Amino acid sequence: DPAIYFKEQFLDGDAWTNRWVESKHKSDFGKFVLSSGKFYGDLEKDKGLQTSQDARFYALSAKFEPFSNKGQTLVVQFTVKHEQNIDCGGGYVKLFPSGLDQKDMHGDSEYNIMFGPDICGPGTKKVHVIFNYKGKNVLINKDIRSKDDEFTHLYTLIVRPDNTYEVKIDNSQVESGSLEDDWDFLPPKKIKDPDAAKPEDWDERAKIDYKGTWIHPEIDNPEYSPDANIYAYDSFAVLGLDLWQVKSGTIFDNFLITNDEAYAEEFGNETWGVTKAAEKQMKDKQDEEQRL
Ligand SMILES: [Ca+2]
Repeated sequence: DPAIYFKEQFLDGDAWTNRWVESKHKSDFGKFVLSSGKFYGDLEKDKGLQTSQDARFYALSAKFEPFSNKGQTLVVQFTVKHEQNIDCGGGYVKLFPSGLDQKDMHGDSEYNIMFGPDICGPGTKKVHVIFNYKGKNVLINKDIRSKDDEFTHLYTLIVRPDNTYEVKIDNSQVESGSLEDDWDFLPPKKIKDPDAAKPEDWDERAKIDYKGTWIHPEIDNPEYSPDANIYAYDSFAVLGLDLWQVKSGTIFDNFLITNDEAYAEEFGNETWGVTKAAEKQMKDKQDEEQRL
């Protein structure tokens, strides 16, 4: 059976304000509002948290039973919908450890993992996969492209006990690999020898012998060691929405934190998969109704 650590779909009207907590680190944070937007799959179902104010920082968070991903898979899933035609704005989530003051959440609050799309002009159009490791928030070496249109898109991060990850957009893989490879967590395995130097007596000839070419010998880095527990965090307790938007209107929906890939895939088919086709159809009616 799959452990559902967190599931949020905003289905019981206003009762979401009991689960979600507004930060007070700043006086002028933006308002989140329950909304399904101007076009949708289903009026009631596709209701989520919409950013309501232009040029504002955002800070809302939801807590759940503290758990650890030690020895098991972690899956973070949600849908983002940039209904506004977004110029610049984050669409990512943050997973925090235990002992976060929800009422004090800001950009510098120490998180475990940040995952999701970030857009700022044509220049920045990427999915962030950031792990907190030994005091450093390390960004993925892989350039993953985020979605920029007005429709709902599903973002999924899978993290496994064997230090492997996967990123899915719309239930299809876009990036894959191992944590050690696609981030710079560890020091390089093979440094150059700090005890060696040329040979001004080195002979670069093969005249008609003593040969080779001077390649500075590499040794094992004494301060390198494998870390099998990179994937592992001692506690996740809070999912935070900590963002900056210029043009507001982004709807977040269908959050899932789980330990099961199959369930996350199935839940995605059951949520984004149900939305996308009725959503596209409604926009097409509004757009042809705008022209003709
Ligand atoms: Ca919903």
